[PDB]
Amino acid sequence: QNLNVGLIGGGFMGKAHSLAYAAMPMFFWPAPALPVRKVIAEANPELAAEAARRFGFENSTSDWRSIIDDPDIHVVDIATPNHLHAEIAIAAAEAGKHIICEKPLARTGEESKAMYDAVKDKNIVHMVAFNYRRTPAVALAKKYIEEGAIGRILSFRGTYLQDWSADPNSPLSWRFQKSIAGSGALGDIATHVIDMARYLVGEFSAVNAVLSTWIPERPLQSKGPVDVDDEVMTMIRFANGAVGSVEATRNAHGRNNYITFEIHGTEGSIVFNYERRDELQVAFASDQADRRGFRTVYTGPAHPYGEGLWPIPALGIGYGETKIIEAHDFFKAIAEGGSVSPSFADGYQVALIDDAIVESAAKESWVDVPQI
Amino acid sequence: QNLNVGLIGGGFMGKAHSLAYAAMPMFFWPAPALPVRKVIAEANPELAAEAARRFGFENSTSDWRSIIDDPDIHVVDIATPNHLHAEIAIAAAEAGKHIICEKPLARTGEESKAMYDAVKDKNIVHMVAFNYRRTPAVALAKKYIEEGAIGRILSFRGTYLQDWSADPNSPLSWRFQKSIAGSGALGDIATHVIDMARYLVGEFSAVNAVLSTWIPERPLQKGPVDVDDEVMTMIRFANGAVGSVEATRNAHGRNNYITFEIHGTEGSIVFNYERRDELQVAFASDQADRRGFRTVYTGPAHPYGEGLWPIPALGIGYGETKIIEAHDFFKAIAEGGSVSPSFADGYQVALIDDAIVESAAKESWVDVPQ
Amino acid sequence: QNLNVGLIGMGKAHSLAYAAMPMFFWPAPALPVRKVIAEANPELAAEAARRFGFENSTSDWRSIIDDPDIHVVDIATPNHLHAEIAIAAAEAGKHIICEKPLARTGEESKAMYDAVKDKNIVHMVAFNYRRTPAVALAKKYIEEGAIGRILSFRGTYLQDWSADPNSPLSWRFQKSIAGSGALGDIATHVIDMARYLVGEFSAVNAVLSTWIPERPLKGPVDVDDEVMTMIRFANGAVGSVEATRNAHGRNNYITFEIHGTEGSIVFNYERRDELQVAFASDQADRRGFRTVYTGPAHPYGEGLWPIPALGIGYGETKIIEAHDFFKAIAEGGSVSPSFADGYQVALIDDAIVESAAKESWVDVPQI
Amino acid sequence: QNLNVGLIMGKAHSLAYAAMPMFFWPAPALPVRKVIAEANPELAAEAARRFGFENSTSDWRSIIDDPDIHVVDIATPNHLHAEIAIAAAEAGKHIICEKPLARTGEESKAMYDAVKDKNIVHMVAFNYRRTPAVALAKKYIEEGAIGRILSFRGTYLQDWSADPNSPLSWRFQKSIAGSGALGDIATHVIDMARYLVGEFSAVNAVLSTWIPERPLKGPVDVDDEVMTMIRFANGAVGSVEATRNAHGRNNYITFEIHGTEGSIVFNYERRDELQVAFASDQADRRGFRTVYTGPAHPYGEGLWPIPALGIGYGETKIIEAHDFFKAIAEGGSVSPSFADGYQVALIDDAIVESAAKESWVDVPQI
Ligand SMILES: O[C@@H]1[C@@H](O)[C@@H]2OC[C@@H](O2)[C@H]1O
Ligand SMILES: O[C@@H]1[C@@H](O)[C@@H]2OC[C@@H](O2)[C@H]1O
Repeated sequence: QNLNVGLIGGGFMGKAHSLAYAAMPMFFWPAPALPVRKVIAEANPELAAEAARRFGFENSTSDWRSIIDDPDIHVVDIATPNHLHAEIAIAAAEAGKHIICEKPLARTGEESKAMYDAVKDKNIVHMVAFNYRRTPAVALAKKYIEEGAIGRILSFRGTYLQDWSADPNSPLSWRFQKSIAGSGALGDIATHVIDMARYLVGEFSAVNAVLSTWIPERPLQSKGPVDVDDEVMTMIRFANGAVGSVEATRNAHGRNNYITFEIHGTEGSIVFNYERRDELQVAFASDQADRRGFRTVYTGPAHPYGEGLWPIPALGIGYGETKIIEAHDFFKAIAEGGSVSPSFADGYQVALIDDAIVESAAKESWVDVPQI
Repeated sequence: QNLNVGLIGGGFMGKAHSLAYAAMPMFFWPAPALPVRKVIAEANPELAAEAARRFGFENSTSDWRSIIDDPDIHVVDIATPNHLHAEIAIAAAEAGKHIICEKPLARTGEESKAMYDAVKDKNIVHMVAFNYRRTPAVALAKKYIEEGAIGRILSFRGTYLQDWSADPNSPLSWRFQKSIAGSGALGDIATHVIDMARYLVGEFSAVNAVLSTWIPERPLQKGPVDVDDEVMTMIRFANGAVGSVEATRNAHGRNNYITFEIHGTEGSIVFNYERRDELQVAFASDQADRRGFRTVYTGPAHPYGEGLWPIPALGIGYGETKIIEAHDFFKAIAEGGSVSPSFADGYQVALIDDAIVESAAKESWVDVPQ
Repeated sequence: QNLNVGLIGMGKAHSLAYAAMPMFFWPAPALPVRKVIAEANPELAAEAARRFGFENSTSDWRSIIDDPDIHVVDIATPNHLHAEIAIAAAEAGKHIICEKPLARTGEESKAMYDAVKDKNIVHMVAFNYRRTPAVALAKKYIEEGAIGRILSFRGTYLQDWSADPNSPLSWRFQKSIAGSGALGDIATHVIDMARYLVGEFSAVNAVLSTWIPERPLKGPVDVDDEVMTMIRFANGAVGSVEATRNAHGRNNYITFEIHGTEGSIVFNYERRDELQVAFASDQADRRGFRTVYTGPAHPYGEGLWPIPALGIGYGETKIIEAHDFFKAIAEGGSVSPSFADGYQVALIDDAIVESAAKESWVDVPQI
Repeated sequence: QNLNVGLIMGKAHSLAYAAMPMFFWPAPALPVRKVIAEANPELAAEAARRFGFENSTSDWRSIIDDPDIHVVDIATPNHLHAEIAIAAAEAGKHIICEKPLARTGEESKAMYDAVKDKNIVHMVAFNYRRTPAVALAKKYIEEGAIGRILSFRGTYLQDWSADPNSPLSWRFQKSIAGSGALGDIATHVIDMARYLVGEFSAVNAVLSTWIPERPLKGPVDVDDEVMTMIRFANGAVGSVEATRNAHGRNNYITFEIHGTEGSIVFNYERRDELQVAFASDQADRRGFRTVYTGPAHPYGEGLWPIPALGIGYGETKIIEAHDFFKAIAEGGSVSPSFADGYQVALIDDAIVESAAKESWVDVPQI
């Protein structure tokens, strides 16, 4: 089963998605379906054609509407900035195409809602690309939790710390522009952590939060106001009684892609650091008193997704393997006419949480999360 | 000069203090003053004798009033549970004695006030035992900060995570009893973190917190647990910086996990007490291609180095923190100067705690009673 | 622009490079074509072709040399067949990459060197790990004198995948086919790192070992499980290297620790995104190993991920290979870890074998 | 009872005596800082008040000749190691003795001979091997928990003498010290190997020196860095390496031990941690466990009530002391004994020769 993909957007993500479509069958064999890089769309025809040569798409187009309207495209992948996710995804749904959309699902909850509405009664597979939950080490922690190996979860600390724009001479790209992005650190990076909280712990009841802009204007390369958050911190109460906290910032010198978490359970703990993604740290309370401690577990054949990755632990998981796994699960769901997680349902829930964080920060009070 | 010490209590903080006295001048020489282990109080006379023999005091007693009524006693050291801090220090105050008291200062901010009031206007050195601040790494952090080497502080994340009581069959000690501890994690370990925040970032403007009790009853020596196992709080600092503090007793694999991460405009600092000897600092001024966290091991080139070990990583333990603390306490007495942190700092911490509890109850931002 | 490839054969790793090389490094030196692939029979070879996405397949590997429309040959066979395929491919004027170790022995390897040394072809051995961005950064550091002149060296490669005696007796455990054990399999990658970072070897003295005598199919192992050699370098530096298969808790632990006159470097491939660099010129109160995450600012970083610690995996390593290999071809220059390097290493292996025989130091036929 | 000590780096030992009973209690024997010696009567008096001795002296002889004292403790450079040890032994004095035991094994012989026939409680200060983490390794091993030992790596990397303008102290002078790194530091690793595996049967090494002249500028005549391989008497193979010219390493005493059914790793820059990987872990959760030392672990009965409250150099020597004073008050032996001390010295000479010619060299195994 060969599926033609139409990739919309050929920036950093275009390359990550193309990589996965190229590589995924080499990894997961026999593959549930073969990706075909059939057509890539970009802002103008020279870029489109150049992106296609670079990523190995057969065709190219200056209009994505060309892809939605082409009946032999089975999969629309949306790798555009956050302002185009909804319009393209709703056209794709109406055209009955299977859809993977990059995060955040959209700019607001209300806009994420329409995308969900347009998809939820169709007979298509819809996905949002929170690829980090498919880091093997994160699946491994999920396995540990679900098999009861750390007891009931008490507590969750999560972070996403970067510094790529800590320098205020960094320009005012779309990530800093509210009307395109919807939010700053919150939508761009905190959403990956929120998804991990949801996957590993469970649903959010309420949030109580603080948003900070540290660099309120930047040069307009290619002096503009930064009307989004640079940093977010929020306390969380979970439906299942767990408590927790998330912190994300663009302004943490010495932190590059420091997605982490620490889960405290009644019978153990789990710690994850994406800058060292090959590793999961786990402490079992049932260890013998003189050999109790976090053990560092390197992922490989023995761990979730091991079958289709590298032959020994620590041969090296990179960004690209997270996207290969994602694609595997997506195309598997299509091949077997099932659903995948996280879906637009998961996407819309994250957008509601985000809105509840913004709300909470304006009112400076606990705000209950709407549960879809 | 030979200052005589009246130690009240010889428990888990029995050998800690007594080591400090015994060893301080060995380390920092010439010494400001020689601590003399004069007398130690415990609850019963046999217990006290046992203690004095062990901790190498000259004398002992069962009544702590004895100590405060002796005019030979230059220094009182309070290492009792939290229910007796106040009454002893207020008495010791009147007796004109120098005081060092364990944390938390008292069970509440009302009880802490008294103690503060009782030393305010008296001409005596008063110290509260937030010893972890005097880990060299944390002094080295203070150094970089106030040097301006990491710029203006944006953010503070601090933790004190433990697991000694994570097992529910762990018995109901005083630390789990509200009326004698005052509070749980908040008092017993959060207070260490709060102080480091006050020390490295500055004063608390306001807090918004959650307290949690996971194991609500424990076997007796079963009885209820009417205190804090875990505390989560966000913070507004008086200086614009934001941050958060998190402490627990129910974190499997966390033993003495006092950490912080500070984010400045020009750099970052990371500390982990489970590896005391190290401080992580990351400078923006580094060349693009050799920029990241540098792991500095502490020794002669760092604060308090001159009177610790001759090379970095020969190793800093719990005892050294107490040695450095003693030195600074006695150097203050010797100079008729003063010391940080004092009962003013302890009182402040007790207000932050009260505001935290008040916050958790109201599920609201509370302004810290400055 | 379009070089046709003929892979013959962990053949996914190579196929990923060819698929993915132009996505990363763009403009591409030359667009690779997965044209043909050979395996031990035509069904497996047709399986391989569907999985790894080659246009065409064969069970007879001579076919691919015999084809003139090929350009590149990629030898991912076990260790007994490198030279046969290498020599044959050389005579056909074929651009070549071959896996490590170059062959079972130095002599076997000598052939391969001569076959190519004369010809008009880019030739390469598959020391991919040296193209880990962190290791390439550690070069940038050493070559600008930033660590001064190199004194000492401690490379390792500790694995544990056959530390169970019940792990079966595959080909990597037969001198017949593997040549050596840990020495040729993995120690070979560290020896190349030594050469690329400090310099040429001068003499070595070694204790080969075997902890697993028999493994199931129950037959004998007739190769080294573990090797430590001591080293004197041409430049005057000192060093030691220790590669094993029997270190429980070690998976793909490729360590090095260089000591220079103005600094140090440590590397751990298990955390390959990091290099640790300690500079003596650091203010004395803020001096120590600093942890550098590789990214755009560092070597090969312009055509990898847009931010550090987004993650480098085994694959990007091989991607950078395919980039430099094809870069050599499309220009006409030459790629470093060549058969020369393969041959030199094979000799170091021979020396090391000798050393553990003669319980003494053994100079190294520098070439 | 009160075992009066005579203390001929000096603040570490004094700390031990002062502190050791409040740690381990009921204590085995309450030490007395009774006499301290040193270069001259000024330094001695100064040192005596600092480290809280009852008396001082400028002649070490006087301490031997004083039959009120119970214990000698040598803390001088290597040149003065021998002529004190014998005298103290003849005098029938209990002994501790800063490593290395002597500038040469030649000399060390006498020191063992002098002791062993009389039933002295006698020791050499290999303090690191009583870091609780290393004790926990011994316990793991002894228990079989990592099965049989196969291989061994050990290190001592330092950088204090890594700037050439660093002064020509007594550790770069052959006649005084005897060995540089080999005997100043590499000796500690040797002791660990000997303790966690077994005896050395043969050795090969390379000595190296990177800074020949220093300010005092005189000439440096000793080994800056030493690299050696090992064959253990039980089959195991090994490596030992130490240097003074390793920028970024401060006090980096380390080992990695591969067992049949596990591995153990130690980094003294983080003494509180032992890293153990048990092969018997389930396959989806297998790897190095970082264990923080506390009550559950060895020596934990008399240290801090919580793991990671923190172990420093001092605690190391408080254990060294309580073992010794435990060995006097019950009368048995103590490892590492002068025996252990001499073996190390022999091992050290083998290494000297090993490097000398460039071939392997058996270890005269006592
Ligand atoms: O999702 C992406 C992350 O992997 C990383 O963080 C910033 C940018 O790159 C973000 O859009
Ligand atoms: O034995 C001592 C070591 O613990 C340490 O390293 C140098 C010096 O201090 C040495 O004499």
